[PDB]
Amino acid sequence: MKSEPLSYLGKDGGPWEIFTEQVDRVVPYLGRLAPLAESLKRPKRVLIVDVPVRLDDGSVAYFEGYRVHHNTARGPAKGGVRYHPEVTLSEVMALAGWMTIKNAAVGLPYGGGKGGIRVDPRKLSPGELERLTRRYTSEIGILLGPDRDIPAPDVNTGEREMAWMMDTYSMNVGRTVPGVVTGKPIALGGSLGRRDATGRGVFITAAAAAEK
Amino acid sequence: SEPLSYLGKDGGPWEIFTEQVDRVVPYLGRLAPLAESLKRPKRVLIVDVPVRLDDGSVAYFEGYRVHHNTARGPAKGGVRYHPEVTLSEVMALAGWMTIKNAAVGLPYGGGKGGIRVDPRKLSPGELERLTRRYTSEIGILLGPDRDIPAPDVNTGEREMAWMMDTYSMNVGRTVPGVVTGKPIALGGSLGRRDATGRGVFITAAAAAEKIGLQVEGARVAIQGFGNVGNAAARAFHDHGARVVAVQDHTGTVYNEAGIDPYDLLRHVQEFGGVRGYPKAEPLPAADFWGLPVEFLVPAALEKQITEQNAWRIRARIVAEGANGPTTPAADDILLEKGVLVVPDVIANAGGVTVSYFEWVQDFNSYFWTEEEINARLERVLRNAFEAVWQVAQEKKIPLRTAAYVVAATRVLEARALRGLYP
Amino acid sequence: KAYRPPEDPGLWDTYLEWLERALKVAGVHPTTLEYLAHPKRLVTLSLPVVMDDGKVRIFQGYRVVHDIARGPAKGGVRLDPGVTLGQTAGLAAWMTLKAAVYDLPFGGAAGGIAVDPKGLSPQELERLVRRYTAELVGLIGPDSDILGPDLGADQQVMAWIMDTYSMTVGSTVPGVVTGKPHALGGSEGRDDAAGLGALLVLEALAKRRGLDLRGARVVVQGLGQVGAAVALHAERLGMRVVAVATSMGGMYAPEGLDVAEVLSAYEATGSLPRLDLAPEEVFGLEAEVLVLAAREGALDGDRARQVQAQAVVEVANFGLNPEAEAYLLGKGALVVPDLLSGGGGLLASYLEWVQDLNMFFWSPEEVRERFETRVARVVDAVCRRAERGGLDLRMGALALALERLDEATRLRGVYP
Amino acid sequence: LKAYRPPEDPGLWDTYLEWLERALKVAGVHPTTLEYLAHPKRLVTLSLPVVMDDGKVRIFQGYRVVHDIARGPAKGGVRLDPGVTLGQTAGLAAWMTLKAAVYDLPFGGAAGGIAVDPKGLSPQELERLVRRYTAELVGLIGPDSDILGPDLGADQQVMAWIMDTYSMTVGSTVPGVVTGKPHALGGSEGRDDAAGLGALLVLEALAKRRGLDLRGARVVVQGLGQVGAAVALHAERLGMRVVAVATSMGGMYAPEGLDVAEVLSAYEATGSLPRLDLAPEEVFGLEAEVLVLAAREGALDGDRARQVQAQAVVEVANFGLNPEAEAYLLGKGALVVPDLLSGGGGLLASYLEWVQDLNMFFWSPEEVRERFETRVARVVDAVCRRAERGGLDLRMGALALALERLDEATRLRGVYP
Amino acid sequence: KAYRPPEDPGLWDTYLEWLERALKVAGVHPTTLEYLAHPKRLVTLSLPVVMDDGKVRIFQGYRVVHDIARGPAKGGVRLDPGVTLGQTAGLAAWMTLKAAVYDLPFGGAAGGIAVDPKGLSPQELERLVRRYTAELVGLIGPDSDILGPDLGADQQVMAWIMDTYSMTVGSTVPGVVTGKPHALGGSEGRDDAAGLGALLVLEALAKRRGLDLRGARVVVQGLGQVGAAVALHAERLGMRVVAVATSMGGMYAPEGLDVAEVLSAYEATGSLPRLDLAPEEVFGLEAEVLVLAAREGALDGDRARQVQAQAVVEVANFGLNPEAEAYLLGKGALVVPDLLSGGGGLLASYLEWVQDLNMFFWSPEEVRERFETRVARVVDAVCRRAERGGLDLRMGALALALERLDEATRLRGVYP
Ligand SMILES: CC(C)C[C@H](N)C(=O)O
Ligand SMILES: CC(C)C[C@H](N)C(=O)O
Ligand SMILES: CC(C)C[C@H](N)C(=O)O
Ligand SMILES: CC(C)C[C@H](N)C(=O)O
Repeated sequence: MKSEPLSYLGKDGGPWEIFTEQVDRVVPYLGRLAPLAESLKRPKRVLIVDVPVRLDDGSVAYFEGYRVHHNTARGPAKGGVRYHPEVTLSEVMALAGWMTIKNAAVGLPYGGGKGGIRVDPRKLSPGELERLTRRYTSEIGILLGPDRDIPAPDVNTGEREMAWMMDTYSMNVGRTVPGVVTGKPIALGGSLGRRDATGRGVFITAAAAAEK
Repeated sequence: SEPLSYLGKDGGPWEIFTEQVDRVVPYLGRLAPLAESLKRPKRVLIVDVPVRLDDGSVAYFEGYRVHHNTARGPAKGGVRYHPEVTLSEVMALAGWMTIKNAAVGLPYGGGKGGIRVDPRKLSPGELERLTRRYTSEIGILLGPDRDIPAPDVNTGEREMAWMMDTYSMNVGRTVPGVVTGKPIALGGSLGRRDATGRGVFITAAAAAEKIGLQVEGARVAIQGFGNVGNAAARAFHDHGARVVAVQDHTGTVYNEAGIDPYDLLRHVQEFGGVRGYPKAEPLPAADFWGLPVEFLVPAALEKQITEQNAWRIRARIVAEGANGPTTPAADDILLEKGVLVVPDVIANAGGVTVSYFEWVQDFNSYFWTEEEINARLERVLRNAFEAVWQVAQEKKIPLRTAAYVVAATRVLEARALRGLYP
Repeated sequence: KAYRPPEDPGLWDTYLEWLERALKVAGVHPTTLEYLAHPKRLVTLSLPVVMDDGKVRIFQGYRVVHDIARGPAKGGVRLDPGVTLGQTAGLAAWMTLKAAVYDLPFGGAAGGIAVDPKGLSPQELERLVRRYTAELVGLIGPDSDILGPDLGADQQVMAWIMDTYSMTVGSTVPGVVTGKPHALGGSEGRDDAAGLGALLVLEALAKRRGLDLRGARVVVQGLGQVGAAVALHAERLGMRVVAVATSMGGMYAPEGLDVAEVLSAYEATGSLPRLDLAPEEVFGLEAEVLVLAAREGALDGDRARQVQAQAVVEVANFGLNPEAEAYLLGKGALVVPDLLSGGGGLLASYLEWVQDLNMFFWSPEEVRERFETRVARVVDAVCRRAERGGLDLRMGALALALERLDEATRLRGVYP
Repeated sequence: LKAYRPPEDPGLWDTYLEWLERALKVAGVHPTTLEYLAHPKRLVTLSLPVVMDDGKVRIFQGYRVVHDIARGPAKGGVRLDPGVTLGQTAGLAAWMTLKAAVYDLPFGGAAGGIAVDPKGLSPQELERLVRRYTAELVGLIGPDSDILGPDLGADQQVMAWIMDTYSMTVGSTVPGVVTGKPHALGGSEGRDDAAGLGALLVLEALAKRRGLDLRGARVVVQGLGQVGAAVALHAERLGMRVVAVATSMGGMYAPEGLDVAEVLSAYEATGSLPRLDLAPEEVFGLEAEVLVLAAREGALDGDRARQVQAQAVVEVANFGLNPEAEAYLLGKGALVVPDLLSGGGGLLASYLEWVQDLNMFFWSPEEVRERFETRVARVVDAVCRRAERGGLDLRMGALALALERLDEATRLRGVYP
Repeated sequence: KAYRPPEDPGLWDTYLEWLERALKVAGVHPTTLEYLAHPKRLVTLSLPVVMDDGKVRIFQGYRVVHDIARGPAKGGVRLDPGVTLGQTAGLAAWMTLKAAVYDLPFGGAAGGIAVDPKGLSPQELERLVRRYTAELVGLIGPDSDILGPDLGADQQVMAWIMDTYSMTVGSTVPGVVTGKPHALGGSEGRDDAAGLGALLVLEALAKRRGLDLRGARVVVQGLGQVGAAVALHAERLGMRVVAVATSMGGMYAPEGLDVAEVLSAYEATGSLPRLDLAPEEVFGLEAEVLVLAAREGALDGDRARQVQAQAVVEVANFGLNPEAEAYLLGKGALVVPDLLSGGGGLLASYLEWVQDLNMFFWSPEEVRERFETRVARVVDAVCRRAERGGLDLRMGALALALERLDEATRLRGVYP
């Protein structure tokens, strides 16, 4: 039986298609594992949530948020959160797909996940930005957990947003859970070595090649 | 605060829901600023549902569970299995459950689910594994105090049994009230087969009183003779009204001396329809609408009452058994002729009232007799009609509009009292 | 076909045997059969208890959950030196049937501790009971496995279960156990319902076969909570109670007994006023009604020959041997089975639990009604299923119960 | 008698202790029961931070006391008032244990409060405070552990924020964690006008019992909140002459009867009576048949009691009437109706709200009324029955009744852990 | 500005005094100051115990969580007649600071019960401890509130906390409490960590400021687990322990005591082999190092005038009060504050928790090494900070703690 491409994206043709094509180009090399490939072209879970926020002027704005779990076989979902006015569902699906790939490529015990809020953070006050992160964090609460889904920074998010997510979750759950997100400030269970990791990594892998 | 980007410009049925919210704002008073919340589903969960097929291959199906609004209680609404199930569709339908649940006064928000599948292509075993996997997948949403699914298009007692069992085994507790529409054996309610028809009568009769119309000896025309239609028929008959005309997809029968619904039913069961019923005369399809009757019950397809037929309707009262049997143009026409239209949202809400009774009984697995069911059924629909009637008079608006006003007001009042948190 | 209990197979074998007979007369699908012939789970617990002298003693306990197709497990707790795993299974399976007969939303369960409760200080017994329920908290609860009273376990035992569960779980949860004191969400009242229920059933059945209950003579075997209640209500309903009996013998008076006065002397001393009869002479007495209200295996094939009752009412589970029943039915007696006349306490528990969950309690007279109309409804259903099948009462009840169990099981299906 | 000692403001607790010890002499109470009764299970003080309108954090202090839960989950109102202390909360929680018991409800006793001037915060500050109080309590409250309820400075709107905060934290619609909700949210019907309706139902039963009539009896209502207003209102419809009402500012007096419609209307619109006739303390000494204490605690002390002319004194507010003033009024022959009896309407109404929220099935206004009335009557008759059994006044018969129900529940359940 | 304890504010008010002084020398946000000045939650429990004679006695206990900005709450338990809410509050706040000075991911907490532990039988005490932990199950845990040892609460007490909690929750949860026995998930290092820490700190500070330690004379005030360890390690590192003291008085040997011999005698007989000194004289000996390793308030302003030591090492919390510290600093003494010396118990407890959480236990060697590395780091950070602001050791530590608390607090913000 055929598994039809996802109905909810439209007959186009964007970032999700580029990801599935990458899945396709890999299938000749999979051996006995090939029939399973289809599952890679299927997110486990897509949660679209409404994130309401009382603005400074006391009115209520409503933002679109997303948390997608692409795949969960190797472990819990891991992936950052993007805050960008041009973020779409299908973009987040794609990115969640790439995280499944990237996590497996280095053999981290993680599935792949991503989230996004359709918002221009430049246009929000720091106070509104915080209420945004807190409400989103409550809304995806049913997904979250150090053994379930672990968000992280991405485009337009960093330490500040990760600090609010960690706090929101811990208060919501009645215990201190540093490992519910990554990219936190050192003061909150951050790690040393975050700033140089990727550059150093570029070197480590280049040297490993030189070796060969 | 701009329109939902994951629908693209391709609105469709969600925009229909959204427009109806717009149409109600003029009536909201100090609640109108909150109206935007109704244009946003609290949440949408799209799940992959993988099923091991009888031949040993794996098939993958998109499933949806939508919580449209949650101000008045847990999400409530059925699950549909249809190959044309779209995200937009489920959302629109979750919206309509919020409205309906509030208009009738149930302590429920609105929900709906769908799997995009053609159940006919699947064996009983595959449909089972489909059902169980969907209910595991939406397991983070389910619970007697969180979300309670139900039957809808291509689902019924059989699937609900499966959902309850799966949820119960998954959670290690027996929890009959996680879904409704179950069989009696597993904690369903008595009184389900006739609830909707019965309720059409209950609502028409309440309307009748407001205008001094005697039910006894009143003439009734009914379109559709399925579960709703024939339940309405018997309910009308057993209160002394005469059924003079039934219309089917097979034809129209007419008899001014009355047609006995229980006898028509034997004929419809035997022959598939009303055509050739021996104790009535055949009637041209168009003349059905113009019959001189007191009560008209459209209980079949949608848009049966249109521009093209509205002007001929002589009935004092139209009680909608089916969803959307009458167009906005016909609304405006019937409004001018002075005929009361009891709108579907309350008029056919008997089904969902009994579902709610099932859920109440499930809390302690203590079950009501059928007479208790019908007694409380009456209470709910009479109260719902009285409140719809009250707002129609206060605001000088038709019953259909009044019903949405009540619904949206009740939802928004609950949101306003609870406040915005977190 | 079929779980084998490692020891003490008796009660399970009897259950099995009745099931085999009822399959020939009832629509039951293989899957249902398979489930009914294998208890879902069997838990043996070791129960450490620091005794009064400060030394540790371990007791052994059981909880068996049979079949759960109709709802959460419901079942009693025995405190008795005779308690075994085999006995517990049999009883758990019997509950499943008895609940299905009463059309109750319960599956069947049973549990016990192997102890003589009279040989412990009340302090020691409290500890034993509390350890039992603590070891069980992750396997029981109001929508899971609801415990209840049985041999050597009364209202005070049920209180300790309740208190122990609630303190651990950390919220107050009256629904985990039935047969509680009124103060803690029990009632109303009874405790006294098993006997009441027994008479209600006998009533409706006598009324249906044309039989003098008007001043007819009754013999009651057993004077625990159930028998005391039967005797008590039998007198007030205008029956003449000629005999009562215990594991010591029987007190007899041919014109009737002053029952309240007897239970007073019995409750005072632990013995009957006078002993006119040997423990087995009781069965062969001249009376219209023999009621079995003590323990399983009370009446064997041989002793049934001596019986001249026209009505034999089995209240204690398995009080009446398969073989004694066959003979009395052949002689033409009305034989009322445990599954029917022994559901009073189960019904009362159901009613009790409903109210607990709701946390709203009916008046004494609202309970009575609801109880009474339910007994009548199930007597009616057993007879309708009997009639249609051309069956005695047991087989009727068995086929009715099986049909409901079949329906729940096939609708739910196999999962996981 | 060995008992818990509150470190601050022990007045209300001490009173409870006095009554416990008197009642001990006339009711069968085992020593263990007495120990549980004399030491609250748990007293919780919270620091409640709040972002004020200016953006500065201010921290408030709140309390939650569970006294005793032998008879079921704890029930307890929440006070938002500048005089809220741990001491008085302790006293109120224990009073709840007894009250619940007298009314035969399956509840233990609790109480809560925050030391705040609610009228002094903005609507948003008040809301944030109530939410924080609730979030801090989430793991310790719930529909079968500790069920919150209204009290001084705590509205149906406040109850809503409590229900909502809990529900959002726990991720389920849970109406039964609090009572006194708006009808829309799982609230029950009209009552709470229940405190006042109840007060009068108790008076009426106690009168038809001792063969008095209230047709044209003169009533002084001290207090005009939810409670007093309804007393005044209900007194008027039973054909009593309400001769004075009194707020914390003073009282308005008409020897021939006040138009209760007129006075309530003005007070609701402006916060004042149409005219001030008496300073607040002069209202007790008025020539009337009935005196209703429907304000705060310690309203009528020992000496001001020497001024009372009224034959019947109805204590509705908890500890409205001081023990020294109850003795004197009893000496002089007056009928004294205790709070444990006549202050029990709100609690009973709340119980009925709770019961309905358990299965989310709502009775009609008339069903609610009927069930409310029969339980009041059963409670009045039970208290009177226990009183005449042992030759006691109402308070004491009530206390006896409570202690023996508490003792039964405590003895059966035992010590554990 | 601040929470006011209703009972016993001494320790709390001392905390406020240091806090107010430290504010002037560290960058601290207003909102941080708010949190630091009002403890999150103070809870008082009534604790029923069934006494040996069968009568129920109710004890009073406490658990206060002061501030959780930096992680889960961590705090000891006192079984002592002097326990009050105010004391527990003060100790909880001191814990927030201590933990912050040590760069530990802990908030501050403290608990206790008003009881003389010697005055109960072991059965009565075990019951009292179990009721305490039972009543706290919903408010404590390996990531909520982690308990540990303190005055009158030894490793056996910790065992009972752990067990009770683990039996309640149905899971084995070592990380609910620290100071446990080795058999139960305790750490090798050590429950003599308080003492070693005190000395590792001391030796580190003398190395820095040219103070010669081999052959320096040490006086130790106090001889429980803390003092004993101080004395043993001071001798190991080549110092002369000229005096050790208890509340009865002191033993003195100008040549330096045989520490192990003196402690053998103390353990064996419950007394020092001889008593040269009155309790007063202890502080007035001629020595290089005086160690406060007993109880709060040991050295006040008057007694400070007695001290002839170049270095005074506060190990007990609040061993010396602000007034004695000012005086001794004015005289040129090195005062090592409790926030630094004897954070050793707390650091070990932390290393215990880390090991419990992933159930893998380091060698006595490996614990020692991670323990040393961390005290050397803490001494470095505190000194670097003191020096940048030209402050004394206490102030530097204070400013460090406050800066770290302010970071965690401002980053997390106010929520709910
Ligand atoms: C249930 C909802 C109407 C209210 C909720 N506090 C929210 O912000 O979404
Ligand atoms: C009989 C029922 C409990 C069925 C259940 N799904 C099982 O397989 O055990
Ligand atoms: C509720 C209480 C009266 C009983 C409980 N076992 C306790 O020790 O606290
Ligand atoms: C410092 C943090 C623990 C702050 C926390 N989110 C609160 O508002 O209480």
